[PDB]
Amino acid sequence: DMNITVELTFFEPYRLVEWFDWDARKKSHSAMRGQAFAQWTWKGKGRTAGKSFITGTLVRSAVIKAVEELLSLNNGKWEGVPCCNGSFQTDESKGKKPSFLRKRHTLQWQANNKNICDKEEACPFCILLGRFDNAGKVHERNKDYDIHFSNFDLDHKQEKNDLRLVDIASGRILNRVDFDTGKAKDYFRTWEADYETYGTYTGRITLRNEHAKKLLLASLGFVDKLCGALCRIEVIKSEDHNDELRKQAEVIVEAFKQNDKLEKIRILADAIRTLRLHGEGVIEKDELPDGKEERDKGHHLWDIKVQGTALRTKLKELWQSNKDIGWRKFTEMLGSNLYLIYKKETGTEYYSKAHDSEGSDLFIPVTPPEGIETKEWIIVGRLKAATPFYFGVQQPSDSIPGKEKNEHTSFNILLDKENRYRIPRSALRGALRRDLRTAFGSGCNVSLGGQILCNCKVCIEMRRITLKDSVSDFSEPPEIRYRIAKNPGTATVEDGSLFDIEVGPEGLTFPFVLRYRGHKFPEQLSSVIRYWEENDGKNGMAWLGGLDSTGKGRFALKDIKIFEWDLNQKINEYIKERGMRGKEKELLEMGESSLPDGLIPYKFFEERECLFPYKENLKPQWSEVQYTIEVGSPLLTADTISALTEPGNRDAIAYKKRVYNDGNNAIEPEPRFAVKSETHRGIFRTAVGRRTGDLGKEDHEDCTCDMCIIFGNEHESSKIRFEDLELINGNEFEKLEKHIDHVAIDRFTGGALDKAKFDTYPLAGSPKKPLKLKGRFWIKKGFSGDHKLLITTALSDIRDGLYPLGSKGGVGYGWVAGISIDDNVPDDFKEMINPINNDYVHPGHQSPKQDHKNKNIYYPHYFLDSGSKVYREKDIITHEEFTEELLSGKINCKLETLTPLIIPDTSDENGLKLQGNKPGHKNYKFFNINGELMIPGSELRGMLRTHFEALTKSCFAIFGEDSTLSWKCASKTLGGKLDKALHPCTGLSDGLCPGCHLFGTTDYKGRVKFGFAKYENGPEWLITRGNNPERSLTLGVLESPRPAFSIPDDESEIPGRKFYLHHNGWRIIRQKQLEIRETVQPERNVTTEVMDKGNVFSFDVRFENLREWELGLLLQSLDPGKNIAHKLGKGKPYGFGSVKIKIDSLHTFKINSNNDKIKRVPQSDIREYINKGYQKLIEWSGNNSIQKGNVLPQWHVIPHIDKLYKLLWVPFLNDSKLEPDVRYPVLNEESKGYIEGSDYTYKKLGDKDNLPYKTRVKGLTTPWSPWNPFQ
RNA sequence: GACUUAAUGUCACGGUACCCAAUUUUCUGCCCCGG
Ligand SMILES: [Zn+2]
Ligand SMILES: [Zn+2]
Ligand SMILES: [Zn+2]
Ligand SMILES: [Zn+2]
Repeated sequence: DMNITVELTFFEPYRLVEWFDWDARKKSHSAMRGQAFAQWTWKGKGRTAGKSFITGTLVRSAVIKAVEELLSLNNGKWEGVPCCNGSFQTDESKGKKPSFLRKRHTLQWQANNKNICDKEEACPFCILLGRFDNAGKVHERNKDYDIHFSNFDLDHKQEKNDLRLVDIASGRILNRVDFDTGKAKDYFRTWEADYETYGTYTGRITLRNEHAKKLLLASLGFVDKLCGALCRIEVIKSEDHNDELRKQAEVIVEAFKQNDKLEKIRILADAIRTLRLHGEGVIEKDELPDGKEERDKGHHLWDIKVQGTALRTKLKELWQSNKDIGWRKFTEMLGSNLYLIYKKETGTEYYSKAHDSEGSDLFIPVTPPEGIETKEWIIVGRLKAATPFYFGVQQPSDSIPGKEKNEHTSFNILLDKENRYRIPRSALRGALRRDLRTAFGSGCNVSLGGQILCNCKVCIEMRRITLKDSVSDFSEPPEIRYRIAKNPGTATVEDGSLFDIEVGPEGLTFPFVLRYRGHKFPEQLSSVIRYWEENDGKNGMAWLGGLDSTGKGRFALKDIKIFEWDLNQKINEYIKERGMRGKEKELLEMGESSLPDGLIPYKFFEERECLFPYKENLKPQWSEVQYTIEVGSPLLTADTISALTEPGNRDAIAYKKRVYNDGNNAIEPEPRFAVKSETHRGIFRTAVGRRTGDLGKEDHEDCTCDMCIIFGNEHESSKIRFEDLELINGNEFEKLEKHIDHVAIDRFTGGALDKAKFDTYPLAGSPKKPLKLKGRFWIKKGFSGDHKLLITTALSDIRDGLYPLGSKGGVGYGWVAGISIDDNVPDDFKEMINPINNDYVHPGHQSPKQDHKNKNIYYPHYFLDSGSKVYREKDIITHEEFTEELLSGKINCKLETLTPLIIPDTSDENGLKLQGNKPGHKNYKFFNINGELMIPGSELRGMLRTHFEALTKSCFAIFGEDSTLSWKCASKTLGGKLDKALHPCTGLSDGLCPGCHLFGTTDYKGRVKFGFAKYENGPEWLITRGNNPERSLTLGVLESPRPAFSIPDDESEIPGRKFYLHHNGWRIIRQKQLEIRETVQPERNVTTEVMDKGNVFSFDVRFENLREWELGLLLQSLDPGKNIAHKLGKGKPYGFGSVKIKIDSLHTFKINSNNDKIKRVPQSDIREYINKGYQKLIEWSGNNSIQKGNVLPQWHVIPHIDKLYKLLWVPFLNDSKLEPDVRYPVLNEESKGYIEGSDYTYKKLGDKDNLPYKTRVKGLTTPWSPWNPFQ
């Protein structure tokens, strides 16, 4: 008649449910599913606090199962006393049914006890069950119980007032995933409780018989699992912060709304979250980025005024008032509040069905054979992340335990209470179920409402496997990864399509415990373990987690050890050592001499090459394709959040990662550069969908097209999985990142647009030192020949260079030069992977042709005036497919310098090292990446775009409107002086001009791409004798262009575009270098290196989906004939920078045809293309008087082409005697270098006495007209 | 103690928060007349 005080300790997070009695339980679903959990009852009016307990019937059922298993292991005999096989049935007519009904099978044995159990003398099993006693099924009192299990209360160490549910539990949503489609069918909710603080329960067991006492104390140690967690049973003797931060976030959102800058709030939200990865000093020591050289606007977003103050000072005064909650929680709370306010402003469940019907109430005895041996195996090891991982969870403030009742774009990761990463038990068990079903070949879909247990092989083996949840030793914050969408018609982004996820680092380690109780170790479980384990040669293939299409959640199994318990002979040592539950960490570090007795190492573990479920069902499941991209251009994959946080006022930086190391225990100090898996997943998807023509469909629900079979949709998972492209040779570079700055040039003034300068920081890729990125993807088994051909054609299209990586690909960034494929790829993928002259001589102007003694003086820039008519096409050519009637290919071109050329590297303003003395003197070098002279692609693109726009009467694409003239003030601004048709194109509703249709706009991608030019041949470095380097001429003064000379009254609107003349005026700069370096201030001059005439550069132009006349006009704009050339670079009024482009080759491909080939496009078809372009220009003019035939075209029959080609005429080309004199005037008769009695000042060309304003505009409009003796 | 179980019968270690979506489109580091 003695009592036993028992203590129950958990080692995993257990499950919690609400308490109802018996009938309110049947009214509910979550309570009926939630039996055999830990119950929770409320306390007091209002549902905030209560207490948790575990009922005595649950502990009774666990002990009864343990007694039955222990008596089955010893054939119905414990410590030499025999016992019968109990009773587990109740007749319905005599008494009621016992409130819980068994569906599982009960173990039996042969009764060899030689008696029959009655009230007087009973076996130990019948005493422990409670058959022959009083108080059955209707409770009266605690006495007349032979064995009594009391309730188990939470042994709260700090039980002072109450326990809140949000302090013990945390809600979570589980899932059910179909095997074939990979999509969810239904979901349900649970409550998981903490075990480190609230995991000890205490209770009392009362007994009135000692024959039961020996077996009961033996069987309390064999209970291994209760309420969803591994257990051990022993016998002993800040809402105010959220409210204040919510009101402050409302103030921030309204202040952004008043400036009409609401869309930035989303950006700002994640920026604050990224601030958890740096210290608090980035707010305390004002290390946030500032803007460029403009005091007015300040920064792009950190200087938006909120209640009269900037955002950085508001952040400082908010952090100064919430110092107690820590830095990380402060940043997360502010970011989550801003995201929820933005989402508010912008704007199924299945539990196991009831069985109250006929059904079945059966009894299934199973008696195992006598000579069997039952053993228990334990596998211990570590799990190491090979990729980033993601374990999804619901949003906080949507999963709060007490209250449960527009899709989100932000997603979070699963963490513990101490902010540690967590592989839950359910995810590991689901992945083990999936791989075991693949290993067996056949299994069932899981049925929930069941009266008979499933008899498939997977469900047989999964009822003997016990796992354990894992947590790491890492607490550092996650990273945020971003994804967008792309409109396939315009090749731009779609608004409202941005979303982000939270990922953890690669290299992290987690513990791993598995237990299996049975008669023999299965072949299929060992095959799955060997499929998960990594060795030399083989990599791991454990796909846990939930973003596997992007390659997130590939783990490996390191350091496996398998131990074995013999339960038929050493059951007492198992009972004593409690199965090493909770001490599995010590098994990995124990030697073989310190093991407990009864646990031996298991040496008959099957090797990889002898397992038969391996090599037939698991290894051919996924096939690997590894490759190496060789990129010979600057590569820029933008970050857009790191640029807002790291100090150094950069605009676009490259993408980085964080990799955890395991030799030491911290993250690696230097980060790794990579191209994300999402980016080249989208590259492959667009590359397949353009050739098959499936991107044009507007809907993809209930589809079965090719890109929905390979890449999946909303109803099936993908058969192709991508990984990142990491840089492998970024250590043989010096200064891997390179600073490149660009600007926009106004078309009327010829100078830079005010505040349009931007800068990029791409990685230094050169054609003689290229970047090498290593990548890999996985293909599922079951692919046909056509789908393999589609993927291989996409790989060959990446290799040929149609899809550049990253941003700014139209100006030459991220051009793939090659692809190499290693020897481990299967043989099908390896075997499927493996003069022009224009001859058009323009008759030049007769005024610098009839003089021929060089006495005239001309003006160095003139203006072109095509009047008002622009043609805006409303049917835009789309990027969705490769159309059959259109053209696509590449042009290889060469560039030759007729005059010296200056292309500066404007990063360093002291690169020739001359500012030690003469401080404030800008001096530059030539443009180079890694010591190789290059010309950027943006310069060539802007030159050709200005020529194409002036040829075809296009709009002014880059134009300054806010500036106002003043001579006396003025009337409306110089944006209002322009005609309405010449304004820049905005939107696709009103159409597009020819220049904006070919080269692009903000809402439509261009169809031409210009590459970087490389130097290859000829001399270099025009040498001057007396100079501090032998290179590096010192230039003159290059002052800002003044538009008041061309509009000299309130009338007389804008005189068109501005072009410069070709002359050898650099000779007089080269001669008087001593006159230049003395007597002009060094803050006004620029010193820079020059290249001589005769150097050859080479570059490529790439185009897709062009009509015939567009390619004709492009080939005409590249090489417009003899005696016509272009202007490029610095110092164009002084004569520097005349280039001539020769077309070396033209290739055109047609990939909608039978075979994808590359032609050579002979001379006859090129002449036909230029002729078609000329006929299109005549049709746009309207003059039908010019006949149609096979005559070589005379472009000077159109007036504006004649003016344009007079402006670009090179007179000194064919070794003729003439070279004109081109120079600006010199203010007054005393200024600098006046020439006696020439009268070439601005004092005489300025007033309305020597020439009125009309003839001045007349002289600035007509090309090459002499200005000395004025005519 | 009660709050808070019923007792000859609890496979909820009977269920992967899973699935689809390229941070990108456009822009020549350029340039002479007065205060
Ligand atoms: Zn008995
Ligand atoms: Zn099954
Ligand atoms: Zn489809
Ligand atoms: Zn336009």
